[PDB]
Amino acid sequence: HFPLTITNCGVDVTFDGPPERIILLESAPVATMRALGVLDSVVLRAGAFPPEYYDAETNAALRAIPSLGEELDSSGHLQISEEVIIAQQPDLVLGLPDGVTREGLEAVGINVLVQPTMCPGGVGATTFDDVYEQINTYGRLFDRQDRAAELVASLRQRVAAVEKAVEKRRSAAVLYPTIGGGVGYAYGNESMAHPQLESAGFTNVYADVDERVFEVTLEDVLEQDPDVLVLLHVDGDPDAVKDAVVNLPGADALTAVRNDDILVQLFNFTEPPTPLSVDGLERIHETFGA
Ligand SMILES: N[C@@H](CCC(=O)O)C(=O)O
Ligand SMILES: [Mn+2]
Repeated sequence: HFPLTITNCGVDVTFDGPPERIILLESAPVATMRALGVLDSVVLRAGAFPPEYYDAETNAALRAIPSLGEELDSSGHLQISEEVIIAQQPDLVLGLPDGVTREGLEAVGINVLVQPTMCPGGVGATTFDDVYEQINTYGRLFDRQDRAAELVASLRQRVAAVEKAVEKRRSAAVLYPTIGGGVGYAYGNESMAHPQLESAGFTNVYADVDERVFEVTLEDVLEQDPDVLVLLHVDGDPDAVKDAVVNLPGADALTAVRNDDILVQLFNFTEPPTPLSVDGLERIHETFGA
């Protein structure tokens, strides 16, 4: 049903038909778009698109989608200007990098969508329903509702299988380390990390933090001393990601470090809510067992 309105971070974003000139400023949408078969709607991309996320054909498609840049900062944030984006005359931009504003894009007729749990301000505790609701939204946006419904059903079944196995409690945290040294950031109950950990049978040590992601010191993580750690990174060498934690002075005081109960995985296997979050759930479950 078009015209379609999507409410996004409080804003009504209206589409008279499916978008045809999309710029991807984040990798999250690709997990759903490749299943719906709508990658031809993407004209440009920016940032990292790890091939580990995708099937071979999708990776070949991405190599043929030109890039507006790949420079990330130490927190994995894309560096790109609003003027560069506007110059391409897109009809839809997915993601808002630092310093790129919804208002600036909307002012010249460009629609903007952000992943709902990355809206500024409170978004409430995240669940696997946030994966499914976003897939159903993409189903409407691209007029692929039947395909979206089949994707949701397949994912729900896989999540149910992990939760059943678990039904037949260790603590955990998910972090985003700083390369060169530092535990960096942790994920609270607005992150996809939170329901991922809980569905895998863990207690999230930051379950009571009503934030998505927040800075932590080693001392902070030590006070929680989670049995297990998951370390995320947008790209680059996972050895350096683990070293950013385990080679810190005093880090051997961590149970997870002593027992080597540490999983390093690429960002979208946890955050934000996408089909890849279900892959991540399975990975955590198979790695640390139940
Ligand atoms: N790119 C990571 C780093 C944390 C941050 O945004 O500061 C995230 O979005 O979760
Ligand atoms: Mn970030």
